[PDB]
Amino acid sequence: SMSYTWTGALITPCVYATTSRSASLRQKKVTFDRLQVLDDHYRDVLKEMKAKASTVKAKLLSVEEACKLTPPHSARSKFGYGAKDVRNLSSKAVNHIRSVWKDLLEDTETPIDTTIMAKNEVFCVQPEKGGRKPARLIVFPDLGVRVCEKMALYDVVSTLPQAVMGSSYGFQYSPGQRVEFLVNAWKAKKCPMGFAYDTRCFDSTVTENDIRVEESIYQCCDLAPEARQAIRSLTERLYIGGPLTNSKGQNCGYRRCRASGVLTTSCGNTLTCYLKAAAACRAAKLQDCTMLVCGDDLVVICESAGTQEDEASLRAFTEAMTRYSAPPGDPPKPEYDLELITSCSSNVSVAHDASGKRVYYLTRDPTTPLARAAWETARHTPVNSWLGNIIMYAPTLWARMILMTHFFSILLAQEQLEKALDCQIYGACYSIEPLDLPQIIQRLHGLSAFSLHSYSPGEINRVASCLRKLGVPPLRVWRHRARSVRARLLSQGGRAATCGKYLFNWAVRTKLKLTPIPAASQLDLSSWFVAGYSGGDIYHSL
Ligand SMILES: O=C(O)/C=C/c1ccc(NC(=O)C2(NC(=O)c3ccc4c(C5CCCCC5)c5n(c4c3)CC(=O)Nc3ccccc3-5)CCCC2)cc1
Ligand SMILES: O=C(O)c1cccc(OCc2ccc(Cl)cc2)c1N1Cc2ccccc2C1=O
Repeated sequence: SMSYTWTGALITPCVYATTSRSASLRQKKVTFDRLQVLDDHYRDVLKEMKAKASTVKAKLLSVEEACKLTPPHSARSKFGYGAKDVRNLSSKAVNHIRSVWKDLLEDTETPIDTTIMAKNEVFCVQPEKGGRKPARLIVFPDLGVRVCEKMALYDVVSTLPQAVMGSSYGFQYSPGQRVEFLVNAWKAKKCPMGFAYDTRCFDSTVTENDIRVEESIYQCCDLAPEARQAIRSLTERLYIGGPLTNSKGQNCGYRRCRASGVLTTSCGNTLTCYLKAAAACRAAKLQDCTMLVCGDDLVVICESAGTQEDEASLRAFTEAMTRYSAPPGDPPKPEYDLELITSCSSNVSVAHDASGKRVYYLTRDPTTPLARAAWETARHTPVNSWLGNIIMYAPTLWARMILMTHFFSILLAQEQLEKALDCQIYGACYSIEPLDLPQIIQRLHGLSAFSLHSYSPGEINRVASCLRKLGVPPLRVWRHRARSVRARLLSQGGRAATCGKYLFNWAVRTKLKLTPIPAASQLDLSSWFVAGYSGGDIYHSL
């Protein structure tokens, strides 16, 4: 069937920001019929996955627990209440949620309505490698339905992926754990070869059968009867497909593929990508595979069979993925250096700690992080990508020297060091106080994140070239600015002094011997690197 059907009604509104004006261009790309052919490899992997899902015991969340996971600025319900009413457990909000839950238990077939919208994302004007990328489309059900999804499936999507995929489940890893996983996988092979596999419009390639197969995996959990019925009804009425309504309440058409804004998007995508890829690995006869899956993002590390054999095994892997309805965007290329693999937009790099000991860390091209941070300094945004980049890329040269320096100077000037800010980590929203950044960084990357040096010539040149292209002052200016930011922070004592001492130790003439932060141990990061929730409408306050 057609991934989408369009009435022609417009997807109306809610260096450059992506808008609803480019929606037509995205719609054309994501609209196609799917041809899927399953085989024995696919069926074998599925049974193996279900056998692992069978160990999971999932709990039904109470209305109250589901309400607390709702972001304060989550889209308002069309039934007369908003995210604040949900969080406060208001009568109107709660009564409506209960009527939605009751309807899921009673009605097993009627499709549930969804809103289609163009996402507003910031990208950098690259007139060299073509032009502007069209807006991604977000498809999501009403607030009432989203709270019900949490009651039925929050525990499932949070526990089942790890139980099924084990060490292959990418969302269980902090940045420090992810780099360690990739390094260990690479070092475990006699002659390693790795590749990233990019699926063209993954959500659109997800068939109705894939969504049912995905439910068959959920159904292996020990579940409460109402949770079991809610999952059965949500699959049939929402996950497999449904009608699309624009922001003006006009009918846009229909969807028979993955909705990007449902609780199960990340879990469903990860399970589907893993299933198809593990089966394709067997079809291609790739030897001693290690996979790392994050939604539609896949990395494979295996034993090289020779350069021509590897090129042949990758074409075979691609042919199998195509049969499973997961054709590629760019065709995959074998890599023989771990650093040359880009996965989840990141690459492994090496640096040294204070004692000259080798330290692996993940980095990326800083153009998009810098452009987005420039947009965020210019104007207010719901999520602060600068903060998530400081958190995730804390050991990088660019995040330490530019992002930490710039934003700490703004926070000092505005006296907003104590003001909690929202940021996204693996699709979940976190309200974070910037004064807590040293404790966060020590926990995710280790104490050495504050003492890294001997950055590679390639990394230094990529950062330096980027600054020049974007009209950002050179590294020497940042060192000078960080010294002043640091001095002001030190003079304040408490957490502010800790930010100064730890975050800006790279800036000083004579580096201080840094000791572990005592408050870092008592920091509750239990919900941080457990699962992915892209489009899942999840919130946590640290
Ligand atoms: O010795 C040498 O050879 C050169 C010396 C030199 C060169 C330029 C300066 N610039 C400045 O002082 C000013 N801008 C900045 O001091 C500045 C700071 C951050 C900037 C950022 C981002 C960096 C990441 C955090 C958010 C802010 C961007 N741009 C920045 C400029 C340049 C800019 O204007 N916009 C963009 C656009 C896209 C991406 C980045 C930028 C402030 C007043 C006058 C302009 C200072 C010294
Ligand atoms: O962007 C996403 O939603 C996303 C999706 C899949 C896998 C990811 O991380 C996988 C990874 C883990 C650690 C590192 Cl150092 C890089 C990549 C994602 N990341 C990347 C990111 C960078 C900065 C702020 C937040 C996020 C975030 O959530």
